[PDB]
Amino acid sequence: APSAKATAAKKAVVKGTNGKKALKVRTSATFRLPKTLKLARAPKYAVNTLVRPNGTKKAYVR
Amino acid sequence: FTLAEVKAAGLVDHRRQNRNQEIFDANVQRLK
Amino acid sequence: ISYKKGAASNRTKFVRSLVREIAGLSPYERRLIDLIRNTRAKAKVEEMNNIIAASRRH
Amino acid sequence: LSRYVKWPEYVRVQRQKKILSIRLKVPPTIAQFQYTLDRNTAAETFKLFNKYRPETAAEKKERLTKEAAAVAEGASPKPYAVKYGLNHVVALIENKKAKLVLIANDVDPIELVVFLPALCKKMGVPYAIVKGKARLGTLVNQKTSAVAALTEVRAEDEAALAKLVSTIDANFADKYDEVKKHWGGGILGNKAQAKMDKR
Amino acid sequence: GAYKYLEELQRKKQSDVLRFLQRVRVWEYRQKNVIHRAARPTRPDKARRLGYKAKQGFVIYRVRVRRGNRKRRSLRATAEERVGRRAANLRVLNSYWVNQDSTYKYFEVILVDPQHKAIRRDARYNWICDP
Amino acid sequence: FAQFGDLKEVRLARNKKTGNSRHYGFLEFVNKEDAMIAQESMNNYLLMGHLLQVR
Amino acid sequence: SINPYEPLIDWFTRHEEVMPLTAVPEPKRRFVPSKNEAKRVMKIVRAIREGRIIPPKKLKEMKEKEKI
Amino acid sequence: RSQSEREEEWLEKLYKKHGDDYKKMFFDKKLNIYQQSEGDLKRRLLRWKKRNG
Amino acid sequence: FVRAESIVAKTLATSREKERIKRVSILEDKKAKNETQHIASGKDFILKITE
RNA sequence: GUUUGACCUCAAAUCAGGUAGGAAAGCUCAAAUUUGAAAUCUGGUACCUUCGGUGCCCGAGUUGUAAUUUGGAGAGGGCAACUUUGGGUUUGUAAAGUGCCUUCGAAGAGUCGCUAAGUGGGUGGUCCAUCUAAAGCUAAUAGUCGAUCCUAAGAGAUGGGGAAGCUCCGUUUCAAAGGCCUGAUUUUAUGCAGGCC
RNA sequence: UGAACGCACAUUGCGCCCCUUGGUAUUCCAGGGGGCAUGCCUGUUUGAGCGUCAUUU
Repeated sequence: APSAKATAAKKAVVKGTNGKKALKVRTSATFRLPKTLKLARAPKYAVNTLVRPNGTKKAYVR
Repeated sequence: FTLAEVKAAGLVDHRRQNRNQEIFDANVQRLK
Repeated sequence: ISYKKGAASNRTKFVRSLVREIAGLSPYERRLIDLIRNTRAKAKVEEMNNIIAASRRH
Repeated sequence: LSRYVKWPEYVRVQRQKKILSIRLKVPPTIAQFQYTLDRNTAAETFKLFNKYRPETAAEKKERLTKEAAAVAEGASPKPYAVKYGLNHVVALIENKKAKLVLIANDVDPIELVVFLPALCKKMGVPYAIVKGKARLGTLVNQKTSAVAALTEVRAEDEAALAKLVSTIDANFADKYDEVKKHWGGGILGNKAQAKMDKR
Repeated sequence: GAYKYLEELQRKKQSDVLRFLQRVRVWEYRQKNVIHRAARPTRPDKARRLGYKAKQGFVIYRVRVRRGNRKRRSLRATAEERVGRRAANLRVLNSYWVNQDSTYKYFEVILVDPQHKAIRRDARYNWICDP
Repeated sequence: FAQFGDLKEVRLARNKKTGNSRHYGFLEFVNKEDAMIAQESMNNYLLMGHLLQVR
Repeated sequence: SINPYEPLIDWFTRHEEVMPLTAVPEPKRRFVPSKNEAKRVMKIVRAIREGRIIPPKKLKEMKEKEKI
Repeated sequence: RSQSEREEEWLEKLYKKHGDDYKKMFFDKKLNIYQQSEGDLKRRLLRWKKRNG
Repeated sequence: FVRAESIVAKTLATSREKERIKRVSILEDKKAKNETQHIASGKDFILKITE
């Protein structure tokens, strides 16, 4: 039984009091592709009608 | 001309060697 | 003659032996070492014997 | 159902490799890279190595332009910096010029650095496996650097480098030289240790 | 230099280090696509020997091809041809062997981009830009 | 060293003619197994340019 | 009867090398100031003399005269 | 093939400090910044003297 | 957790500051009693710093 | 420090610029540190004398981009009172060449033959002869009637896999497969936080 | 129209984005102009991952 604070002191000397982790419990059921910035393009350089049997259009405009 | 032939002439095939004296002398004279 | 048959450099042998000591042994070489303790083939067995002798003392 | 859709394939493979890293029985040459410097020794090593950080492109250009402007109108000591680059440091080690060599432990083609601890020990060059290849690049002004080295040091820091070498010899070399040559990675999980070690 | 050590180490493919690395890497490869892009060469020394430069316009693709002469021709040729068909804007420079299974052989193919100015403006490599 | 456990005695070597550290000392823990932990974590500590020697 | 996980034996690295691997002579560029930097400095000098590069003093002068 | 201005100034300084003593110009740490052999110093100084007088 | 270096640094710096204060106090005591014979300086200087 | 930040891998954009479909002569890399200084390069931008140049800036790159070297060797030094010089005006103690002296002096592996070697190896000759592989370049009359819309049996892209390939299988499959809502503007000070299917 | 490129096509069918013009016109309708295929490369910007790390003066 090497006390209880001796183990903590050894861990702090060796590891350095940066162990604990922060994570979120409610995760998403399905992973989707995240939305990212979609920039716009910025280029560098640039009456009654009928069809007649002879292939033309005839329009009666009253 | 072998490297020895060119060197003996005062200044070309690197694969050929010199083993005959008459041919070496003839080539040296030809270079000169 | 050509350089390709000159000799083995000190650095070259050093590198080869260091890689030999680091990489380990292939399974058939482990089998050969086990057999020995209990032209290609001659060279391989001589290499194994050299490894054994170097592992013993030096 | 099919809940696997909560992880993309790359995340799943990325974690499967992590599991395989600790479950597989790794050979000693690859196992030695899990033994790195502790917090204090690593923090003290990067205090010396951060004082010899090479000049960036902008600083070097400014220094050269000042000299050029001085010349255009009308005897220096040798510089000191940390040596990097794999081939350069390897050439330094086998010439016995490096005083201390830091080797990163997370080189993705691990075979690029597997021979380095052995070469450093064989050639009598102090070495240390330092956790983080991105941290060695900060003192090099690169994103990553596989290795770093100290060949020459300013006379003010000569004692500090010797003390650091002795500290690494006591903390890293003499401490791990027996377990360095043992196969690692035989960690047993709870569901497996419960049924094998107990039974 | 460090490339001599890598070349001497890669000559022992059944040693503990390489056998372990290949066992892990072949499983990792089998999880990716048949033809995928490598971030960087797995054997940089072999890439340097075969003519690879760490500059813009040099690409590496990993490809796996099934083995055997039965069907219920070289494997390297098929691998290189599939890689070249995938990247039709590049020329297949070379390729080398990285891994193999009882089912697949794995190759890494070095390609060059002819349209990149880093390849067009240097005389040592602009020969491949000719049609 | 009180963070590694309860202490019972802490003494430091000094010069008699002038009070000045002799750079070594002794100290005793109430728990014997606390001394082992205090020794394993500070036996090669690089502090202020010194390699602490705890045994 | 064969251990597949036997500890590594350092039969080669246990003997320290006393002296370097090769006897290549030391180049003269490691003892004298840099030559590449000398050429680069002279190139910058030539660019300054042609007015292509404004010297840092003149640049410092131009940024204290407009931004008002 | 003519020398440059900076080389001429360097040879000026060498000649004015040592004269024709090439062994001292070889071992001078302030004027022979790029440590150069006695032969190179002699050749360049002879060219400078021939051009000037 | 309190690291050893923090404690050592605090002790060293506070020891330096304490000696500074003791020196200043002894000098002011010497000047107050008009015993300015073996003191470094007896003048009350003021330094004005301006950009 | 339950914080903050470096990298690594993998993604997306009608992102910037590109690319594919179809019909008689010899030489160059890799392999040995520029370490007294990544000396190297794409791109954006502004001017210019525009198949390009310069300045500035963001990046690539040390897990290696330049200079030097390729057995015909080659390299680092030293000595000749040795020889030579680019670009549309040259110049930098810059780049080379010849002779002699001195110190050094790498060499392509799932490859040769299941799987190697370094006075090694390949091929020939009745011990000798000859070359230097496993890298590369190189000339000679309709809003109102129907279609248009919807899905039916089925066919068939994408994801993925096979095949030398023309192409084939498989139809929701170990795919990052897309829409919507809320909020004093988001607590070390104005770089998006949370939620639903 | 065709390798044929917004999606389809045995239809001469169905969409989306930006700018601009005209009719009662901030909402409606129409006209005009310019864009929206895939694989790959280099770069830019925006991201995901308890993948590796560091994190007390």
